[PDB]
Amino acid sequence: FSVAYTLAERLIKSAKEVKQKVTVTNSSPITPFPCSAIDFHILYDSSGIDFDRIREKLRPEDNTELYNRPYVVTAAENLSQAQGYEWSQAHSLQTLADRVSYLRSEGKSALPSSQSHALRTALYLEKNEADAQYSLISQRYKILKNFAEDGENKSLFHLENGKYVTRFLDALDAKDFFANAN
Amino acid sequence: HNPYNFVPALPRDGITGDLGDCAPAGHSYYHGDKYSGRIAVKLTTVTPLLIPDASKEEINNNHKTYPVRIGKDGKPYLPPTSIKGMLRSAYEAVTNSRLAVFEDHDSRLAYRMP
Amino acid sequence: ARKVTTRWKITGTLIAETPLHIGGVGGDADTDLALAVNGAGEYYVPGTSLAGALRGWMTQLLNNDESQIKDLWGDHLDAKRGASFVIVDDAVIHIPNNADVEIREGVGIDRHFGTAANGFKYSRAVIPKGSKFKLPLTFDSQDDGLPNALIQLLCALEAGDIRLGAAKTRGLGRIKLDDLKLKSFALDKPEGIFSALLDQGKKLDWNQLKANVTYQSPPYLGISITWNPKDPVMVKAEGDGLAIDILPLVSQVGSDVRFVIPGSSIKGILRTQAERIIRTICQSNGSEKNFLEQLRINLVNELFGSASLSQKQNGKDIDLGKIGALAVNDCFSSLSMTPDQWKAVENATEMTGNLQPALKQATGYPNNISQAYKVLQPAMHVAVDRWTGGAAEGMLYSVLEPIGVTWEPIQVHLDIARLKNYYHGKEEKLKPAIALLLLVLRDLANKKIPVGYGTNRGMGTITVSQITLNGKALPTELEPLNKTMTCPNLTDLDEAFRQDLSTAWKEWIADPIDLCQQ
Amino acid sequence: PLPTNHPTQDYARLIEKAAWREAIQNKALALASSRAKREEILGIKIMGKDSQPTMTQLGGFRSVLKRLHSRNNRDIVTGYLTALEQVSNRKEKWSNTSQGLTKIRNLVTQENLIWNHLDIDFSPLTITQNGVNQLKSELWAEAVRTLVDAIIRGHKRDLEKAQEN
Ligand SMILES: [Mg+2]
Ligand SMILES: [Mg+2]
Repeated sequence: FSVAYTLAERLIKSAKEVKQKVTVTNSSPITPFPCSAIDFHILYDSSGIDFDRIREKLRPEDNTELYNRPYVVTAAENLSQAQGYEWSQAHSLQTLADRVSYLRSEGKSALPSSQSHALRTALYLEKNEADAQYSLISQRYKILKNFAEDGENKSLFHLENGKYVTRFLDALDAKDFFANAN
Repeated sequence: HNPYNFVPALPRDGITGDLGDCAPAGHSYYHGDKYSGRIAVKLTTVTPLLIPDASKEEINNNHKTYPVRIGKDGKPYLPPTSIKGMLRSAYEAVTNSRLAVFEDHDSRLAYRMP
Repeated sequence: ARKVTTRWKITGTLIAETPLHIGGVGGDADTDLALAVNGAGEYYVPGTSLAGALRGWMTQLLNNDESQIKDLWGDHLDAKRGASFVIVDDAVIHIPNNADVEIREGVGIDRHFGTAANGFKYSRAVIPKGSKFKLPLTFDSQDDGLPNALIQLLCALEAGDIRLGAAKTRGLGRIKLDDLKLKSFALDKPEGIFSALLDQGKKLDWNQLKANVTYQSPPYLGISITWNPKDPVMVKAEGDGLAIDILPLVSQVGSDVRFVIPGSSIKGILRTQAERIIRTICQSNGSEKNFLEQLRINLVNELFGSASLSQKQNGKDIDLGKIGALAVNDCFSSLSMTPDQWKAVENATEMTGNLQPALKQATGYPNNISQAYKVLQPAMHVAVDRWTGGAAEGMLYSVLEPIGVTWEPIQVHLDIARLKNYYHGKEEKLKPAIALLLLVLRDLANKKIPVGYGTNRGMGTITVSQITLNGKALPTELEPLNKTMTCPNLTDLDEAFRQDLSTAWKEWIADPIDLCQQ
Repeated sequence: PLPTNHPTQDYARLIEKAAWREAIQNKALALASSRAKREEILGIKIMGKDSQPTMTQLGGFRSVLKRLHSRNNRDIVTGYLTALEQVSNRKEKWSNTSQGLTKIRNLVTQENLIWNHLDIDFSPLTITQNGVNQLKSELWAEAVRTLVDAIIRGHKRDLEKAQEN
């Protein structure tokens, strides 16, 4: 527990970065706009637990990071008058929760696990190779139009602050950690 | 008589039932209404029959001589493919199916002015 | 450390009795399924893969008893047990001289149209038959002597009852042990501990242990079908040739190549007829189903096996997958050719020219082509255009028909223990599965199941001369199976037995439940 | 680099081939992804719903290239192309390609050409002295097979898109 709580102290600091990217317009000194956000992990490890190692080990290329993980839970309506609105929409938890439903949707999987893991492997390559593998698949599985992020249905990556970033790997990680008694 | 003639391929637009185009019965199970099994057939020659073995052909001055094709038991080996194409084309004719083998035939043919 | 009364080094040569495939992570640009290679790129058997094959067989021997298996192979859960006493090393595979890794093509045939299903084309690299690797076992005995179950294991290896790697039901994976050697080090004592360091150990006569035990082979029914081709039987080679477009498939078998019908092909024709029988009885159509759903029908799911497929069928989560209780071997020709003798056939370029020397060589009639062409005969075919006659432009092709290649008897192995486990022990439930299998064999002998390429195009029809049924340890009500049959209609099986099977079969037809549903 | 006499030179060579093989595989995936590059490298192209040549013609070539285990097998692949080129109906199947039969003839018979299309900087992937020239000669046939395999796959799965419009 003492190790796992030290992560939660570091994850809260990442979630709490919204306190700088979404701000009340023309406030000065600039005040964070009220926005609620999550960051989460899912360890799958026995020892190491360094947030910095954890997050750089899935930032495989200098242009690319495989996580969109500081997710805004505030409704898009409340945020629409803050600065950083478009940023908050790219980071909205509903994007992750929607993508998880598509993975979970079905007498057989809409996107097979067999194919999700082909994409997963390619994401660790250069973006050119990652997009190459998606283009081998993107028309075989019509659900993949929903996982695209380019606005062209040809990449799982969208540009963000000059980086390339994806929700696809967060959705595969969190797929089984979106259960509710409701 | 010219040694060939033609049986007319009537156009089949608006044909119905089993003579028409239809989804095939398929191979998954024996249909209760449709017949399956073995037919035994005898084929007897009337004029002599050529079964030339192009593997054993001999060439002199560019002329090709063919022996008869023989089986492992030394009798003439009539190929099932030769019987199948005989029947298939005879079947297409009297059933008036599509023609199975039409080459492209998409060039304008040429003639000569008188 | 761990106390050890004696360390046994148990070693010998394992030989591939049929082609092996131990898979790596998969894909290699040359094939879809790719062999495991060690860090030096050498082909090898991972000790994990071999250790699991051995532990698996012991578990089937000890009737899935955990308690004894964990005392050899170790455990993680029980506070008393931990690490394994049997140690299995990695063993590099030495492929025969000049031989090389073969690629086996595979296709799935749509059960409705009778043609290759879309996407179901694959290829597998396989280690050729007769390849060798070292048996690399060590056993750290804490008691005195050697466990009898570990002696039964070594007897089973020498009997060739263990299969290793992939596609075990479809031709691959059989291994047999030769040259077993046992070295004992009495690590409990000074004379023994220095022997480990210097003297290289104490020999044991295996025959003295092999004399103190009876090898208990598990229930199985072996089926040997003796057959000859009535029309040329071949499986097509992987790609078009030069002088001949369509050439037979061949495989290395030690010093020589032989024509081969893969067990994948013989299994697939048998499965297809078994399903057609079941669907016919139920009048269940196959046309609306995709190929993975077409395959999945009753009894054949147990005999021929089913794909792994997890399902949350009832809030409970269950796997639909099970291995085939029925396995089939590759069938090779009696005729054989040196590897270069066939390379002369693959690389002939004139059907009437340099091809004729090559076939005279390979057929074994180097001076007598009219006998050579009673074994392998080139055929030419034309498509004839329907308006003009003659031949359709481009549509000329040729086949090397193995009109006279003689073939060895097909071996089918039915694992009665594996079915009986699927049916949770109830030997009453075998009779519908045994009834189905005998109906499939009845059609095979009646020319209803053609084999290989071109079955509708002048090839593939077989004459069956004899089916020999040879089961071991069969349950007493199936004991009448042990027979040699020569009537195609099974009339050599006792009428009371055929009438019993007919009764259990008819009772299943009247209600075709999932027979392994407890 | 390791000195040529160095004892671990044999072990370094195992590591290099692994780093080269994965580099070639990754680069071949990227180059197949773009229709201009498949056309540059093999001349293959998509024209409406049609494939140039038919996928069957690509498949036939590919089956022969499977036999290209070594440079001394390039006789096998060039032999196929000359027999193809000698039959008029088969040669014209590859008309409306961008020179495809010569481009294949070149890729198989010019030993430098595969490496110029892959265009990989191997300097970060080698540690043995004289490693680059050795590994190029060893992995040549595998690179040709990998690149042709990738291009035909990428072609077919773009052909499926133009087909499905
Ligand atoms: Mg593959
Ligand atoms: Mg030819």
